[PDB]
Amino acid sequence: GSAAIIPPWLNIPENSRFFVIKSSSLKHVKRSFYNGIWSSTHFGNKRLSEAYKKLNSGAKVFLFFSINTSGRFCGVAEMVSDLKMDLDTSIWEDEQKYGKAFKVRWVIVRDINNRSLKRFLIPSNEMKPITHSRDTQEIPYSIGISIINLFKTQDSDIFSFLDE
Repeated sequence: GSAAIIPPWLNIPENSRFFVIKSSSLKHVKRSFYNGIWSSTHFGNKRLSEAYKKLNSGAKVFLFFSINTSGRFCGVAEMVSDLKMDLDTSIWEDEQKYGKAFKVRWVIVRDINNRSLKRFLIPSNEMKPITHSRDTQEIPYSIGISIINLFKTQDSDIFSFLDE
């Protein structure tokens, strides 16, 4: 039936960090999924890279992928490398808009309806809902964990961008 991906185990330890990713296209999300990379802007990449660098022990960086205007929140990926000089950034339309790529692994692939994400208010984006976040907006650990738990729910209506 469903093509959605929800792993049986996912542990996210203390000092892990959560950011929103806003993509211009469903195209680029899919390509991220099949190639296992992502590129933000030079400035977004700098924010993400500085966070990744300072990780200690088994702390992780997770990315909530969202598509602008549709507001589709379509899955979660872990950042699993820093910025690389030699990954294939040619998969991006208008490549020079974005910087160096870094590796990602898509841990969860399924949609969450905007309706049920409006509840989450983000203290450092003037307390707006998470659906108003711009690209690389940081999300406090505790809120991020609660959003992962919604993503992990084996809902009977579950849909993904792999269904299609």
